[PDB]
Amino acid sequence: LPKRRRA
Amino acid sequence: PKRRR
Amino acid sequence: GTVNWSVEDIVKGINSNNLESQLQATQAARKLLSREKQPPIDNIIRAGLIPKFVSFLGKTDCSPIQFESAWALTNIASGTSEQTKAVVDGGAIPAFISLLASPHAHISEQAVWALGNIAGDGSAFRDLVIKHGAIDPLLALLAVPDLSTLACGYLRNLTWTLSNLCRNKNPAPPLDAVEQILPTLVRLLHHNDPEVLADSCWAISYLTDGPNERIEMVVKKGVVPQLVKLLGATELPIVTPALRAIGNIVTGTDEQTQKVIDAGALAVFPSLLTNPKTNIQKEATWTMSNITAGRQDQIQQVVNHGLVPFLVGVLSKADFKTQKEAAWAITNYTSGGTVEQIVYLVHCGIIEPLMNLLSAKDTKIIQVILDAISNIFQAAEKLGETEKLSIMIEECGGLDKIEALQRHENESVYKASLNLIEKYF
Repeated sequence: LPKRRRA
Repeated sequence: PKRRR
Repeated sequence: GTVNWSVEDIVKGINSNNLESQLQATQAARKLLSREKQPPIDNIIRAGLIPKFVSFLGKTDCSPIQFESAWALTNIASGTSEQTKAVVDGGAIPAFISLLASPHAHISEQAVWALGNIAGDGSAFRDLVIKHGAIDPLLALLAVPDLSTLACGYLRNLTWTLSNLCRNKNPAPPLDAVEQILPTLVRLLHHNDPEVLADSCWAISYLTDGPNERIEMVVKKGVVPQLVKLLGATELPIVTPALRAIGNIVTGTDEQTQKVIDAGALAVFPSLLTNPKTNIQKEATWTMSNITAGRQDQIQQVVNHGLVPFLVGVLSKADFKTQKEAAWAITNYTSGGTVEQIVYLVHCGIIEPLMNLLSAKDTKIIQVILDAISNIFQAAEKLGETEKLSIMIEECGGLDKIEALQRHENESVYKASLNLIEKYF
């Protein structure tokens, strides 16, 4: 939720 | 008597 | 072509004097950083690649390398605080803010995403992103007559990033930033996409997690009815933050609590207090505890909505953390309630499950229950029905538990117990 990696 | 987080 | 390069080869390409070689190597880095398992973030940082990526963000002449470097940096920034810091330390913040105005949607979107990760790290970076002027261009991307015309993934990313600008405390976000963001948040909260709704609710939950003045800024925007509607959604990822926001609001003034009641929130609690997800039952019961800490007319609405039997239910059987919130709800109820309200609680069967919880190995809940019993006796005295109450407590095994608590390894517990016995038993 606070950080997201783009797969 | 409210209780926050 | 750019699959599974070594970091060594990426470096060689990026250090070449050749923009196209640089582009291919940057894309190779993006693919490494995007792989399912254990992206080599530290190896890329250690190779000294961040400043190069950051300089590529400025290459207006070559949109593909802007995109690849934006995506690579987004993924580095998605990591630990130290990894996010490496991105910030490379000067990425103003470079990403400049990309918000890109004519290429996929590039502006990637810059939105990267800023979300940076802001998401914590209060300092959040506030630093704000100081670099991110809010105006972010909000400008949403200044359209109908949000439905925006690409769905794009809107979801913007909503999520805005929620990170609302997130965290010590300190809370600057008041002026919150005021600036709120009207767009209100609009997103009315959008029909489940993910946008979820993240909009999260943002509101962050904003209402603070002192009454912060709560008031949100409530004044008139969002409570929409929050209550979302409280009834079928999607758990929406109900969770909607309930958290509602719970935060009722920690405020009695007048703020009343807006929640006025909006119809209590009619949802039969379902919430029996919800199969334990965390929903827990938060719903905590929320009830702050409603029962309110005015007698507010306690009365809890009664009218038939919620006392549901509190008896949770007290009788629920996850322990939930039962503890229920105990709080009862003590608050018994502290603030009229005699007639308190009597009603006994008629609903509160006494037996209360007594059963006195066998719990938690000192705080015992103190809480003991206070409730005291408050119930007090109302019983005003009716001259102390003995009748004493028998009820005796019959269900309560007296055995209270008497045993006189010999408890705690001052406050022993005192309250001995007082109860040496006054009613």
